[PDB]
Amino acid sequence: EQVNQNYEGHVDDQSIILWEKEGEQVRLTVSEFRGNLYMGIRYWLLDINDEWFPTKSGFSFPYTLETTSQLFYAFTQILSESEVLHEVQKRAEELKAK
Amino acid sequence: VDDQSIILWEKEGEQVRLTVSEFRGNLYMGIRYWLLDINDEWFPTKSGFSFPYTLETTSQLFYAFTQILSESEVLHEVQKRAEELKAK
Repeated sequence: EQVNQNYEGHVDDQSIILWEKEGEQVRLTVSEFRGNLYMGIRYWLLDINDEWFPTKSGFSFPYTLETTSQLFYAFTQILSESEVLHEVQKRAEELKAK
Repeated sequence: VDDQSIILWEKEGEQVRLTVSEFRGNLYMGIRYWLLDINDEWFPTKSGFSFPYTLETTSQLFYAFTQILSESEVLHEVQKRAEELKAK
């Protein structure tokens, strides 16, 4: 149960693109390290041939029922208070197929 | 004003916070590791990410997060626990 300040020693089990900034790319990542799962953002970087290379840069924290349930709660709460949750969920289901 | 800060995870001297903050009359959402300095002042480390708080960015994140939970086969269980957290 800990926060990681990089991805040294981690192996990805899932990776989903979020977005990019001049060829630094942000992927939502589930990784395994030291017997435990973590969720976070791993950075992929462009080479000069315009291919994406996974790096060891990013951060993560534990991926458990507790942390995932707290994030789902906190994130949907912030969206509700902003009064946009329904539109965000519709757009997210759109993003699925996509 | 529209600021939010909710703790996602913590131990003594460490927290991961989900935040919305107002910068240049514009709103940004982030998930970020915060630490204590030698004076027990909280500071936001570089171990985090921040993005414009917009429909496009939040929807992307909601979709991706929901996919990972589905692949892990725990979406329903998380949904149920999050509902329970609403009460408390």
